[PDB]
Amino acid sequence: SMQDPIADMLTRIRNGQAANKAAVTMPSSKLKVAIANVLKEEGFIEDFKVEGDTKPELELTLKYFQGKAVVESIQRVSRPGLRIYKRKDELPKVMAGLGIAVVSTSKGVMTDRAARQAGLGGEIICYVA
Amino acid sequence: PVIKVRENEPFDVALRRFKRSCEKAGVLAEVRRREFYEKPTTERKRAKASAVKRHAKKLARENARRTRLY
Amino acid sequence: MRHYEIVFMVHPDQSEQVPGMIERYTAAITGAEGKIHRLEDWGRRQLAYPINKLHKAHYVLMNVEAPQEVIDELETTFRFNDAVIRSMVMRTKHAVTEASPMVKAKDERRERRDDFANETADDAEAGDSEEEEEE
Amino acid sequence: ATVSMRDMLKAGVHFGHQTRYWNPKMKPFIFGARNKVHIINLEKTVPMFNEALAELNKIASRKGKILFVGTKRAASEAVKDAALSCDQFFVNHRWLGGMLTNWKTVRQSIKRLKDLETQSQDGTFDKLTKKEALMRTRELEKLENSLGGIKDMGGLPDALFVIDADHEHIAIKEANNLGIPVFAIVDTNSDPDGVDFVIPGNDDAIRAVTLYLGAVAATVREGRSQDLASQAEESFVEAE
Amino acid sequence: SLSTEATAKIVSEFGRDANDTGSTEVQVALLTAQINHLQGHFAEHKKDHHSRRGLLRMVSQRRKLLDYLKRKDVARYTRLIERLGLRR
Amino acid sequence: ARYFRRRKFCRFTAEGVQEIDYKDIATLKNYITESGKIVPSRITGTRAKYQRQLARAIKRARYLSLLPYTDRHQ
RNA sequence: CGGCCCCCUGGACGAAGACUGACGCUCAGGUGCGAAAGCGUGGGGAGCAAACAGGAUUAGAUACCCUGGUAGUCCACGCCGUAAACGAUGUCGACUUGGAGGUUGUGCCCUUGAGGCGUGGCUUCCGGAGCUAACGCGUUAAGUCGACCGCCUGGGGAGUAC
RNA sequence: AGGAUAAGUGCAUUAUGUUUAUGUGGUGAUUUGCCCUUCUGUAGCCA
Repeated sequence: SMQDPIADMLTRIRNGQAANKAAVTMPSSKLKVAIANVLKEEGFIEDFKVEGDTKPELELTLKYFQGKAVVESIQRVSRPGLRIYKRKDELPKVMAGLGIAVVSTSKGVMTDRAARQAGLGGEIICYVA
Repeated sequence: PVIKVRENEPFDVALRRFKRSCEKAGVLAEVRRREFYEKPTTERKRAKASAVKRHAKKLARENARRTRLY
Repeated sequence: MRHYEIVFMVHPDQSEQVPGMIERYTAAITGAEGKIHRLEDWGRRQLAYPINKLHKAHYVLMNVEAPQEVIDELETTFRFNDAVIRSMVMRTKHAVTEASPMVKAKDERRERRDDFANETADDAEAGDSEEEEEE
Repeated sequence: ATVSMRDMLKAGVHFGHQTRYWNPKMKPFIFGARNKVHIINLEKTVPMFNEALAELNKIASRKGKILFVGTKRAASEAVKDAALSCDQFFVNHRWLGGMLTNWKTVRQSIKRLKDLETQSQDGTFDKLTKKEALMRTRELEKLENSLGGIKDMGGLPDALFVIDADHEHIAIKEANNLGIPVFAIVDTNSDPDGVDFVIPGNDDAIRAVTLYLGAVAATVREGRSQDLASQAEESFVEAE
Repeated sequence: SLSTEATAKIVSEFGRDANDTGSTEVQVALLTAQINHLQGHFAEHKKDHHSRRGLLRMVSQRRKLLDYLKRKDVARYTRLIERLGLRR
Repeated sequence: ARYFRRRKFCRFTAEGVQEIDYKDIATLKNYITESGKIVPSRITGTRAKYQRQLARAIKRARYLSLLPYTDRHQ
């Protein structure tokens, strides 16, 4: 049933910003967090916390400029059954580098600027608009 | 067709308005037309459609005043 | 067990048959660990429209519980009973065996508005006033 | 000060009603229904009305012109009392569609009025047939009732005063496209959305809407009384 | 829906010794008793199609939980299929 | 005071008369014309449960001759 | 899917105690199964009716309209499950301001609107974000997306041919 | 033996509209608009 849980993460962020909501909370994962960490530091989300001893749960706050949204959508590219991989030399350019690609490299999850500065390739996860 | 509901004080003229409440409907109302088994649910059951008219008729008196059309 | 609220009426002249018949039907309910939870006799009453002819019949509300297996044989016997004119039994779901909607009108019948006559003595011999043959 | 909050409650215990419908986007300030009558949440409305009255004080010195809109038959007399003078304009015989966007045409029909009244009282059009004079007398009357308290208004007003949105939604729409700062009192089926300061309220109970209007006018107008004397003294430095 | 007296017999013999109804072995046994009763009905009533929907549910889950039980302990599986006397 | 539970004029503006019982004639006649037939449930302002359950309990009651089945029976 | 009732039995909604622990999603093939009539024989036939006769109608009247009137309609098993197989949504699943109706488990109310609140329910109106060419949808999507299958590539001729 | 009583809001040919055969084709009110409209018009434009 739950066949892509990062599509649900991004869809939770998307309805967050479109319905002008301040926070969005959900079930947590090591992958969800690792994507959210690059998004936090590039300011594509504002901040998050992780809490739940029984099962882990993530709460986050949304991308703004003045207090309502300036980013339209965040969508997944590599997905179930159609994984898309890019080389070090082939790391993407998203809105002429105003936007990020979150790229999971062999050394962990980072943004296209740090994968490039590293000279690593990998899986291109999700792009900003 | 004097209508079975009994008139106050018996007389030669049946008082055909004051008697009817729910008579003919559905049993003898679709007279001399072809009879179906399950059709009545969608042909005849028009209660929802008719409640919206009862609400609009009671609403407009007050609103005609409030718009200042009266 | 499941609860089946049976009410029935009986043809006047033939009412002497039921007082023998009732004591086997109750043994078939308690012999299967069911119960008879009231057994109210209503007296003779006037039918609105005749059922198997004649404008009168004699009323009993038995109020049964029994397992599903047994009531199926017992209902097919009552329906093909010549003494019974009609019976109706209502669904199990959310069913009452106490606190009768007719509780005052049953007492009234018995007290003051009955027949006081031999065919409605028989009806009470199949009623709360049970007289029964030895088995 | 805490007095603004005390006013909001004295007025607010009608709670409106409008049966059980209401409008989902006002929900945070809405308590759950008491037996199929809508009942408002009053505690979350008292901060609002005080914040709006503190902002009113400050625009007194920025403004020349108020336009009181959202009038209706029961509240018109209360709008007459809230303007007090000709730095405050009000419409009380209904707003008309395009009165700010097409102010241009109203100001031409105002020029027709002050003329056709000074002609009437002179005796000037009443000659010939009764028809030619009467079709003018009757129109002069329709105009006079509609325009009498907004007749001197030289241009698009500096702020917008809403006491009820139910039929006058359009006055709020156009004002926002002309870039005018909006001061709203919105009812239970209205939305809080898209204006600069809102008081969440309700449209019923003639005793509530009267108290909302008495309060707005004081903050803007005695800020304004002080402003006018100040302005002469400000202007005179230049000419010195 | 099962008779009370079967449901406790099934609990004593099947699942764990905690005497639960949730574990894979006793749910297989609870479906089987409902299947077994129904195939006895389904000697006739050959146009009874809304109840058949149910037959197919109870069979489909029985296949799945036995497939699960072979994905899990091979001991538990080899006992279960032989203690519950399943198929022909 | 608490727990009064169905004094009078309380739960519903039109009282629920029976639910699924049909043995008293007088609860049943609460919604039955002199023509010998049911008034519609939109007109009565009856609660739906008792009415939906009455459709079985009235067919039952006609079949045990507590009620007229038919116009002919006056 | 509509008289009312019993036997056999499915599927759904609530609630406590409690349990196993992705046992999941979709589905080429597939077996199983009908609104209606069609359809093989048995049972059954009251009424209505394709056909068939005749009237009535009229650019002439097979259509229009009427009267007579059979098979058919009704039950049981059996044969390919046909169409307008639908919210004028493929499936299911995850997420998204709500209010109220229709109506239902259940705690509580002066048990004071088919009522309210508390906490679940389907089902539906209303309208805010998004989406549409337009109607329309709107928390059960036709939004935000997710996976997998079915299927289209101008009309006519042809949903037939093969 | 009615525990069924002129009521239960009791109201609208009880929505459903109720007869009349046909008659060919096309046809109307003006750019060449130029592919172009502006980093001094201005805190040059911009994040």
